[PDB]
Amino acid sequence: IQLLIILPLSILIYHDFYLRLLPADSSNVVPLNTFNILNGVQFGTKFFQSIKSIPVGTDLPQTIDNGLSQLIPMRDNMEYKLDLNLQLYCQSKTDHLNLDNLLIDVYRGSKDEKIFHTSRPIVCLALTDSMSPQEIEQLGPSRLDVYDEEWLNTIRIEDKISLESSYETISVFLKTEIAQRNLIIHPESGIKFRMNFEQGLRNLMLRKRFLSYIIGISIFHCIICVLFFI
Amino acid sequence: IQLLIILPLSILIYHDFYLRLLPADSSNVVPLNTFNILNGVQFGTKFFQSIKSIPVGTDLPQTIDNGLSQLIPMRDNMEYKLDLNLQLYCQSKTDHLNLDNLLIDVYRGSKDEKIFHTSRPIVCLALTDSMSPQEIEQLGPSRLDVYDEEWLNTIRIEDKISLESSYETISVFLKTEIAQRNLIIHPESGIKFRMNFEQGLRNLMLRKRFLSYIIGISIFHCIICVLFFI
Amino acid sequence: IQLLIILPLSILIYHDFYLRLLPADSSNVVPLNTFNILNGVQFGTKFFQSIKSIPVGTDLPQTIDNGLSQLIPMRDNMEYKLDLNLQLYCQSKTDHLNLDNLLIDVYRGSKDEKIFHTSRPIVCLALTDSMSPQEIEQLGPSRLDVYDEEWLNTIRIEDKISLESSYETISVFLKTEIAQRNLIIHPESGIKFRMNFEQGLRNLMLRKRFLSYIIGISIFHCIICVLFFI
Repeated sequence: IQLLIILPLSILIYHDFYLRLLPADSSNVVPLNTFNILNGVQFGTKFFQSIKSIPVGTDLPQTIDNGLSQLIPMRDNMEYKLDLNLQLYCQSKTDHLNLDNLLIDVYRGSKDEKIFHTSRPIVCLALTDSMSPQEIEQLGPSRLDVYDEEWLNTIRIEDKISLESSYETISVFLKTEIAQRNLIIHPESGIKFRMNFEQGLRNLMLRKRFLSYIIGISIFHCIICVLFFI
Repeated sequence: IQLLIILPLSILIYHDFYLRLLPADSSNVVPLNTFNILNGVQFGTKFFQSIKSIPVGTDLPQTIDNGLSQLIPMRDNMEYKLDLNLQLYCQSKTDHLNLDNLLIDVYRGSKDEKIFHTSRPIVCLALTDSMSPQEIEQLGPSRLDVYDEEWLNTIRIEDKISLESSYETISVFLKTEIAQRNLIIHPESGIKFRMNFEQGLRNLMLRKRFLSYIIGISIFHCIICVLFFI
Repeated sequence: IQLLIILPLSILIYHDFYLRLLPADSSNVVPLNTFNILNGVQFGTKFFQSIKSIPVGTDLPQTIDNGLSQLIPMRDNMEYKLDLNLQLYCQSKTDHLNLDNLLIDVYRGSKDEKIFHTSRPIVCLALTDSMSPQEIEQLGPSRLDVYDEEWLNTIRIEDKISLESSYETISVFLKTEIAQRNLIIHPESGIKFRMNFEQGLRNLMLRKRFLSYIIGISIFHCIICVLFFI
């Protein structure tokens, strides 16, 4: 097994190539905890946060995942793509309708213009719902693990929202169209701001960072093996 | 089996290296029993405790796990990272909503400034919940073992709260946003205060003490074997 | 099988060594039956017993396990560590909340100063709880065996309470913070008073008497075998 000592020399150079081609400041994950929350009844919940624009050569800071309201940093003359990663629990307070429709509306700063709308059917927990002991044995003994693997509504929206730093505010509206529910947003829910590169492949690599490392470390094995043949 | 008598000589030297590089006073676990408890209805429960600052060369004492209110000792000119280890049982008194959201708020001593906020979905015990005999056979015969492995809500927050000894008081707020519940905090719940070292690897070793010993005693086997080859 | 006749000569000498190094009067188990019981509603149940101090060379008596109120004998100028072994059944009289929190408070004789506080989550029997025939087959046919293996709340607190013989009275408070329950204390529940030796290893051997015999009789096998080699 001589492949174990040479694979670090491949992963290090691939990591250096990835950071050279995709800088670390090209993507920013902004959790919804860092937004401002406005709860209503005719619009659901509102996730609005102002945008701060910094000039070139200013070392774009990252968003601290501390749950505090922070301005979203974006490069001034740059166009960003938004990846909405939303995980939430729906809990029926009334009418116990087990399946509902979640309305997702994205606005930007003549008051606010809507730039994205979508619907996602979501399963909602009812008081009559019970958890069988078969699910405990298979889906992990922990009740929270069973709820996460069974009732957690995961909503991913990538490469569909375009935002410019010239706009001052961005708002996200979440509403259920059938009945009022208790929406528990998972703390890992957030919006990832990606720089939209014109090379095409870089945008795909940003969206698939985990898959990109696997493909890169599997495709450098031919470079590793070609020096063996010579 | 000649490896059994030489492994103590490796674990002893690795322990000496660990204590030389990470002193025993670099981390302090302060259980929530040693805080002051203030129970409300508009903020939940409050875990506040004053800070005592001692000068250099004063032999930082540890926190006695006796459940008595003790001041938190921190070095004067040192910045500490807080690891919140929180285990608790949620028990529904009313409305028997099986899943709730726990709000964790951390303050510090112009009255109090919030330095951390987060949410954690938690499972709550209801009166209709029953424990199947299948869970008794698999998750240990003891009822408390089944509750610990099934209903205990474990919340770990590491490397996200930064505290300075210049501040006098630190507060921790726990609240459920949906309904009022009976929160039974596990006696092992507490906050671990770690010194933030600038070397980077030392901070990682403090956070992963159990894993660090395993890696160290597995990586010294090459030093053990190299003297065999010579 | 010649090891069967020589192992008594090893266990006898190890027992003699244990009694020479740890005298028989170095530990005293005082069951809670021998305390005085005061039942309240704002403090739960109170386990208070006065201390008798005898001078040196007085042959410290043991506590008779007869359920009668007896003074606790401790050496005059000696510091004792308390090991609280508490087994109890919780039975819900009202509100049938299946899980509760037990508050343990230890005082000593300006009226009484608290020296230890802790909480232990305990499972409580409800009237709706039923015992499946599967548990009868596996956890012993006897109903009391199933309750002991399933519902008995075992609370062990060792090496956390320090008491001096200069104090006259020691009190133990047991209370459930959620609801009033019927606490049935197991007759074997009690407090073990250990002498705190400065050698460190003796304190560990007192706390692990059963494990200490096993380790000692397994470590004297090398002394047994070394005379075979010579």
